[PDB]
Amino acid sequence: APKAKIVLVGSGMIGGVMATLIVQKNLGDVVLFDIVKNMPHGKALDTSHTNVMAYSNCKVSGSNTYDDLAGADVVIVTAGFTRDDLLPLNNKIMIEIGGHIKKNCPNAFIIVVTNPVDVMVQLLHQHSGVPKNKIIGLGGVLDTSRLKYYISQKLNVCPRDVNAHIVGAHGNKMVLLKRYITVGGIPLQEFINNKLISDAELEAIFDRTVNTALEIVNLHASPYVAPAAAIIEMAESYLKDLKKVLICSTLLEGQYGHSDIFGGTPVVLGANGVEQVIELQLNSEEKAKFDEAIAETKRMKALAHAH
Amino acid sequence: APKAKIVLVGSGMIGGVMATLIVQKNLGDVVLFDIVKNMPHGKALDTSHTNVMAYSNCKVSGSNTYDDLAGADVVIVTAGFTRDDLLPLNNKIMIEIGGHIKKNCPNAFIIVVTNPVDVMVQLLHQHSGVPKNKIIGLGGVLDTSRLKYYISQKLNVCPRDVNAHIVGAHGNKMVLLKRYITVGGIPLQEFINNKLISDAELEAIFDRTVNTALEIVNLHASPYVAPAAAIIEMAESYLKDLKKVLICSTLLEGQYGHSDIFGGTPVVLGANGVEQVIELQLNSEEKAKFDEAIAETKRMKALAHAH
Amino acid sequence: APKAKIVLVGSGMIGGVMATLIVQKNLGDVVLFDIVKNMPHGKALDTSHTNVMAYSNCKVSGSNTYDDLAGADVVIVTAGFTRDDLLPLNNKIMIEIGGHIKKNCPNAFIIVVTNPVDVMVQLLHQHSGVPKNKIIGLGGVLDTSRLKYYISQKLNVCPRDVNAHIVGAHGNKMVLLKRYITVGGIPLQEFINNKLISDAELEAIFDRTVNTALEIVNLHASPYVAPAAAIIEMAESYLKDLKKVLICSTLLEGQYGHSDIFGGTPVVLGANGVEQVIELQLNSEEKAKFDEAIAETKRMKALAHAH
Amino acid sequence: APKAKIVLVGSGMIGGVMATLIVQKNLGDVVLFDIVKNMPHGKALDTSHTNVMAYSNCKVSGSNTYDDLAGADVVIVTAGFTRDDLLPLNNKIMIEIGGHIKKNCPNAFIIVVTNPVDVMVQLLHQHSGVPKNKIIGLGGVLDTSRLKYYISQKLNVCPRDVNAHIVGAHGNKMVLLKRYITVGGIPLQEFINNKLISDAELEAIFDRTVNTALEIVNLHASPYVAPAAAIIEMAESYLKDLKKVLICSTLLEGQYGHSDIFGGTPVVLGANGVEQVIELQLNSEEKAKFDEAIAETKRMKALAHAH
Ligand SMILES: COC(O)C1CC(Cl)CCC1NC(O)C(O)O
Ligand SMILES: COC(O)C1CC(Cl)CCC1NC(O)C(O)O
Ligand SMILES: COC(O)C1CC(Cl)CCC1NC(O)C(O)O
Ligand SMILES: COC(O)C1CC(Cl)CCC1NC(O)C(O)O
Repeated sequence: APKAKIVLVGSGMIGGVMATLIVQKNLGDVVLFDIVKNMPHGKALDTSHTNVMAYSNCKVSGSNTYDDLAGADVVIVTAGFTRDDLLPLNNKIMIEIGGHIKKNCPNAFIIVVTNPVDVMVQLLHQHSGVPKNKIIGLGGVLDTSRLKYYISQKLNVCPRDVNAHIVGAHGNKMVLLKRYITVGGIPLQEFINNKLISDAELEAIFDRTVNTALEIVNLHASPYVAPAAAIIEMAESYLKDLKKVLICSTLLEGQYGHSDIFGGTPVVLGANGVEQVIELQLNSEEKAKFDEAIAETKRMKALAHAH
Repeated sequence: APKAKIVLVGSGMIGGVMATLIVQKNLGDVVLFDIVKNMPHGKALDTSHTNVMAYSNCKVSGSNTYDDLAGADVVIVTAGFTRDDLLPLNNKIMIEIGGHIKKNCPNAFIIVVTNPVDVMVQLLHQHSGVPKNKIIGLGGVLDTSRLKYYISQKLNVCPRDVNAHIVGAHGNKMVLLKRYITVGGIPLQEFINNKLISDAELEAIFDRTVNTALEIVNLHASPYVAPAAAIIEMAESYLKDLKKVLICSTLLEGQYGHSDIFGGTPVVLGANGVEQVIELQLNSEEKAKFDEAIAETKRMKALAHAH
Repeated sequence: APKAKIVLVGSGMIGGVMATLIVQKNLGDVVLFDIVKNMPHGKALDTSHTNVMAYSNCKVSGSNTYDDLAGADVVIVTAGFTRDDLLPLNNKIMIEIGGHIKKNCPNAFIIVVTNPVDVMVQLLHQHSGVPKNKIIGLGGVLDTSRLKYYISQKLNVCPRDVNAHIVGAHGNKMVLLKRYITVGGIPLQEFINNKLISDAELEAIFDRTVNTALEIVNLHASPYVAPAAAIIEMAESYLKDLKKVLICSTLLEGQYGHSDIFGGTPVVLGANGVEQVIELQLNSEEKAKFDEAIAETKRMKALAHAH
Repeated sequence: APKAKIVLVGSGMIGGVMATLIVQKNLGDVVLFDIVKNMPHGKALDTSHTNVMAYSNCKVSGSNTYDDLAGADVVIVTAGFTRDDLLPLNNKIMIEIGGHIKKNCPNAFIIVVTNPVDVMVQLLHQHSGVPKNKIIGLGGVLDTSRLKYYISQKLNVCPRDVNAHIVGAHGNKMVLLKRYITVGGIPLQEFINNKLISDAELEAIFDRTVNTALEIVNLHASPYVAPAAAIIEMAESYLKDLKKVLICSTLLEGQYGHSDIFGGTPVVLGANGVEQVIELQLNSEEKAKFDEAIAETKRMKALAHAH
């Protein structure tokens, strides 16, 4: 059938929530791929029964065979070891997966999750051969969900009604752009002026946003639900030609003064993949922060090449 | 049952789409009220069958009896004649409906649609006795849907990703605030700077927005689908405690320099009705336009009182 | 874009609700076609604004040009005059539309609504040249929505949890199969045995079901909301490859003893159109009723050919 | 706010999917309760960010404090050790939780998951003091999702279009009622007669259904996604007054010849909790199987009382 085929390369915790959400949303058939024997088949079987509760009709299958990438419309990569020593190990995984994408599904739209995402997405771009508009990395949708959510709780408004931009890279050098925050489309500064939220409060929210993964890990949990939902928002925009503006890691070709590297910026996602790369008109102080993010991606990319 | 009861006072074209959408969304039981015999019962019966297709369970009943307002959680008023000569006639309808609200459902949340809305909502406020946080008028959600949509089509982005503010009043004096337009939370001016949309294009879109009802009437149609969807977005925010920021007509108590009048401004809608009135920090030129909108509402309110 | 294109041939009341529902469900781009000037453009414009409220991205355009059928994935025909004298007039409309389908969109999936549907669907099948699996008529989903709904109200259960079969033809000779009614998958007879609903009650519900269109017309309304929702359930099953079992008019090739005629029977609708025709194992008494339905379709088909 | 408060007593794998699904569906505020320190707060924080992606507004909080049951509208119990030796241990947990329900939320609707469910639900009923219509156990929705799904895959129909009844108890003595299976509301026997599925195939599907939890465990996974979706279907029916017919464990008062015990049977779930208990008109052979299921529940209930 013309139902979409979505292959999850990596069947860990994020993969499991993704399969669940795909079925809830009836988005397409799902392959849970992993090199681990049996497990993806088990998760696939459990998930498949939810078609009944959800009134959906998506096949959910497990796989240890890379050739099941054939016919994929979307491929979502979470596979990888989870420190700089892991970089060359995860490069080798991106190499392996990229060769299989080129062979089996060169026209697939690819979303990379493996950290550090801004590095790993470019490695997979290089090894898979796919066009620049057909591969992105997770970052900004996830990072801004935290910022938007925390502000919405202070202001007692619907979370989605807060909008915000975090750019450059996923990770500790993410650039939180105070000037680009709105509430119901209104500049956040109006709310600061009105003493509904203070500058000091926002500073604390910014730090919390940057450190959220660490906060969750120290609570004896770890982030997989919100990462999964962010990825599925991205995949859905592609599959349904929604043309949502979503911040993702993408190949820069001069934007922000940078080329020959991936970084986080708003893009438009629809049926042609990355339909538009939107370059924020950053001031010099914001650009300097963007530059630090890119420098760190470059540092790690260099370590990834050889053991 | 604790299912919400939603009474549509007026069972014309907007009422018919509202009942349809309530069932699609399983939002509550529906009464289609009208003074017209038989017709509301017919529309109610037709609509009721869609529970099957929608997997919903909402009762849909017709009514010619005002006492069926008893137990209403939400009351949506579209009743009215459709020029200044109609003002005193529609005031008498608001009086009649207000007396029935006070008697039967004083705790209901009230949405007024009857034009001119900014006048009629205040008349109903006065005659119904309901608290200021429990009655609003349709305006800005509908008017901004046009502006957002037209810009989204030029920019090839998801319509909801354009945000915009139109304030003061529904109608020909609506205030379109160019400074408060964003695309993916980014100021529209960045897109103008980048020559993705021009100032001249936006001027044409502004005029189209103001004249949209007329454009549709001259096409041998008339607006009822988008008005209905806007109203249901508002009602839904209340019923589900979404706390969405939505522009509606509400009692001003000093905002923008105005008191003892209703006008269009962003508000937050949740379980307590109007939870917050948001006052945009308008500059003097924008305030002058706001003042013209209010002056027109006042002119018409004065004509409404006596035949 | 690979977004589906859905052309509504006929932009009357059913067409207007269909366009609304397509946007709510983000199912595809919509053309409201009619021979009436201006009106489809007006309805299209009104409807298009609801993309904002619905978080959808479907184009909604009006058209007086048949060549806009090009590229259609789904075509829904409601055009027609609304008595036997109309039969040859509506045949000529089916001829005209069929020629345009063959030319512009021979691979489209076609849903016919024009009454009498079981006749008009076959005429369009003949004139369009499309495969037997790619054209169906509205009937059973709509007629059974009434029966299911009325029983659900008596039994105080979710409407969708009542299932029921009405076959043969849409219209006054529809065959209501008492033996094929279930409630939560349980035979209705168990509920009769338990005195939760009586045989006399069901007889009254059967008559009400057959006469529902007339009941609504006499209430100074007419059925368009539930017909629209039924059609969109069918179209959605096709577009999303849901493989729902839905009763529709389809070409019979021996089922029930009948060939070379369309009639109402459960079918499975997915990406290949009619994937399966399900033949109920009717007893002789039920078959006799089926035969009467077919005889009436044949009588009218013969009158349709010439003025 | 009148937003529902849903307390998940137990924040393990099923609890985590439940919180995710509640947010996706905007069903209410969520407390993830556990005796484990920190972890529920971590899962709560991760999940809370999905309000943004989902356009929802549900609070998600963690808790180690039983008094946070106050104000709960729905309480879902998954807490428990996971063999007969565990029975007295899990009884003590039900005792503890029941005392806290009686004190803090005596009017809450309670769903029990802890295995063996048909025993543990009755123990919690006894210790909590809640009315018989306000507490149910998970079983039949989950078990029948497997049966429905497996048949739908053989017949190439939408999974939800297969209906089926499994009664008596959750667990290895579940009663699979071949006579009560339908496909699009049609008796499955018609499909057997037509050689679309054989008796031997159905026997294999029956065994697979009974052993599904074991099949998933042996695949180096374990069932939590489909159990969570089943529970949320039940909770949703209550919260939204859907009046769905759903098979759950409930207090029997003579049905099937049994009293003073809980067992699996179709019930109707709406705003008043268990609105109707539906007693299938089982034949003597089916009743004998039902009796074996009840006997096993009784055996285990007796072991639960003392260490
Ligand atoms: C740690 O290894 C993985 O998790 C993994 C997962 C996938 Cl989905 C593919 C390949 C993977 N690994 C390798 O190819 C490898 O070189 O170890
Ligand atoms: C033109 O009259 C109406 O449409 C109408 C509608 C409702 Cl729903 C109530 C009262 C109404 N009218 C009056 O009370 C009236 O004074 O005419
Ligand atoms: C009564 O005429 C119609 O409503 C109509 C509608 C469409 Cl959509 C096509 C053709 C139509 N008519 C004709 O072709 C005609 O022969 O009159
Ligand atoms: C194994 O213990 C649990 O998992 C547990 C969970 C909850 Cl949510 C409450 C009480 C619990 N336990 C006890 O009260 C206990 O007696 O151990």
